[PDB]
Amino acid sequence: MLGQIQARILYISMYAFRQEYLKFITKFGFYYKIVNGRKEYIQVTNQNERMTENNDVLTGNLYPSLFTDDPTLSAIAPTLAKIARLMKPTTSLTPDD
Amino acid sequence: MIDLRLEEDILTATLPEFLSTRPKYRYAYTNTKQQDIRFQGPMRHVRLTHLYKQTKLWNLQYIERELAISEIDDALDEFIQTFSLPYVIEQGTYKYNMLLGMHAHNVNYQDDVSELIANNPQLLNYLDDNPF
Amino acid sequence: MQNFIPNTDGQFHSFRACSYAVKDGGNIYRVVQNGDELNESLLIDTAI
Amino acid sequence: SAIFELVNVDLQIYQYGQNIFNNEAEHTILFLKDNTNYGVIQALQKHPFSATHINWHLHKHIFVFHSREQLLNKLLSAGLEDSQLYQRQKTYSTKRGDRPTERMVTYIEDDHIRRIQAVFPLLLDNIFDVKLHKDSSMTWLKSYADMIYDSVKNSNSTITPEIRKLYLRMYNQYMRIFLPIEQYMLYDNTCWPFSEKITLKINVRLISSRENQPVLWKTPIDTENLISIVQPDEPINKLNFTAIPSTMIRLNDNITMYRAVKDM
Amino acid sequence: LRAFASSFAQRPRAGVTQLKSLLTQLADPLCLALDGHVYHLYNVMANM
Amino acid sequence: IDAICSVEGILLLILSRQTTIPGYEDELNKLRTGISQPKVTERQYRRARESIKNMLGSGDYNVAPLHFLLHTEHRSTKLSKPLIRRVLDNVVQPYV
Amino acid sequence: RAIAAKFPRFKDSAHLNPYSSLNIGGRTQHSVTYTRMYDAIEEMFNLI
Repeated sequence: MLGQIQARILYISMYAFRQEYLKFITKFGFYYKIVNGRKEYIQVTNQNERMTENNDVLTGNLYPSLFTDDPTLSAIAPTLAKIARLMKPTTSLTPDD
Repeated sequence: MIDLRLEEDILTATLPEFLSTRPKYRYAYTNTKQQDIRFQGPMRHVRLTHLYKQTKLWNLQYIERELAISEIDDALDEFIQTFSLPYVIEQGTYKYNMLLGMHAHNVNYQDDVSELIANNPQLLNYLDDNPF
Repeated sequence: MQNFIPNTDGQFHSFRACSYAVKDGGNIYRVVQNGDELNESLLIDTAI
Repeated sequence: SAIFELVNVDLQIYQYGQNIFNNEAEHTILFLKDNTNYGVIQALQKHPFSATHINWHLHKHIFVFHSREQLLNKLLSAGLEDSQLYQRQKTYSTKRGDRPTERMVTYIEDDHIRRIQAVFPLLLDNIFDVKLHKDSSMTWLKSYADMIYDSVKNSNSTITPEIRKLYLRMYNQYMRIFLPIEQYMLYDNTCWPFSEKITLKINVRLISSRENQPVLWKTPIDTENLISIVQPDEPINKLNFTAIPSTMIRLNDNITMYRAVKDM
Repeated sequence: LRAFASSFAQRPRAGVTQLKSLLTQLADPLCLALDGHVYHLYNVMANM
Repeated sequence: IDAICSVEGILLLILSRQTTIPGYEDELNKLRTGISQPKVTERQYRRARESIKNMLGSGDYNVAPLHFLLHTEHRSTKLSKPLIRRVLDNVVQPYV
Repeated sequence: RAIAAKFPRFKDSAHLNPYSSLNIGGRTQHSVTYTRMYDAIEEMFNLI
């Protein structure tokens, strides 16, 4: 349910941290897709676009933003990566013999 | 004065020019206490709408004194990563016409033709002549 | 035996859940997502 | 050896790239339980994205990738590196190391990846400005790998004609590594028992630009052959064409009128 | 479907193929009855 | 699950002319000379399936999930010549 | 649309819709007037 998660995160931060959220939404945009081996972003033209709540995200070539490694994410807008980092599991991928 | 439209005609494949190092400006300062900042190059169509509040650009035009120089620079850098335009690159050469784009950003997509833009920004691209 | 389709692969970064399906002469039946009813969307709630 | 005799599981470890503040494993290397070759083929059969060098270290490590199109870029980078290595080997200027070749093997029966890997060992001549002028280079590789089916499947080509047989082999084998006559003298015995002294390279010598400074041409007057202007059915040709802007490369009208101050 | 994939990608696209299968499966016996029974009726009416 | 799979298979045998078995291939053209393809459709397919279901059972269970499976038929399950594949934006890929 | 029915209007008249839209190309951004109100309140209370 990354769609839901990101939607609620962004809807709550829409005014508490306007500066960070604005710079983020205009640099990354809340969607991104890989093209050949590299991945690019489809930013938002209008200044404010209420991101749709539900979306056909996880199945197919349209990844959700706000969850890339891309340390630029941390640099451009703190207080957002400082959240997204708190969520990634980072345990293992132990196989099952 | 008027029709300073000079057919700048930037090319679509170079609109990533945006990240220019603080697009060249023109500062001035006189006893009128103005803080005038002219914009050099292809950027005379940008109008700080009622957005961009609390950006540095606003809060400096209340500094009553003479304006320091480095402030202009770093504030412009802080502003340029917020500003954006619509475009789409495709096969071949195309010019951008740099006018409807700046406009439909100048007014944040409220007039009918902006709907023709925000929904489908290829119409902004155009070949040799007649961008309209 | 029951659990064979893995639910995730670690990072929420390049996952892209399984995309197998059956083709039956034009008609197509996916396995991970099919808007046909009888597959009750789960209403989970943070309140746990 | 002690470890493997004591545990008996394949051992997997990751590689987290440069720029420390990244943690996603872009790929993962994987060590085998039986350093012999048969085990290498075996483990390579599964693990749907895999590759391995030709260096003896083959016996101890296989690769495992994440996606379908994450292979492509790694293979192309390794191919550029093999170009540089073949060059620096040509003049016997081999550094204090090993690894005769850099190219890879794989079992992905993907038309595109097999096209690339087949057309590659015939273009091991040019130098590809690796990362110093990085560019459409890989895109150009993929394009030219595609622009041969219009030649090796249809007639009327520069196939001349045996390149068909050689290219069909290279495209159909997946197991042999094809080494130009030089490298084969070094790849001895302890790797893939699948190789061949390839030869008969394709003749395409491409130039490389210098640093950002531009290029000038000196159109000639001496020749031996001609090229056609507009199709052999018609008089005057008209190339109604676009133009460049002025925000691009500008126009100076300043006429240099003076050398050192005396000239004033 | 190609239309969806142009403007709105943030939306789901399972129901479309779902009712594609539905429409085909529902149009089979209709056209059966159409070409199997009405045809003769139209011949007769065309000779009225 | 093997029971339901075998049911679906055996039923797939006597319909869908476009499949044989490695061998005889002729007594099939003796058997299926009663169905008269292509007058057969869903209404008929389901009758076949449920009638096969209601003639199994001599110690094997196959009841509750089998009931739920004879229950779900609102998606036009015809199933001639199945093939497992991958799916990229509902564009079937060929077998790599 | 006013003049095209030959209503009485000064040729090339206009008006001032005090508000904005909510359906820019069918995407529904967040009603900018809310922002113009919120920042106003915020600034005024900061001043007080």
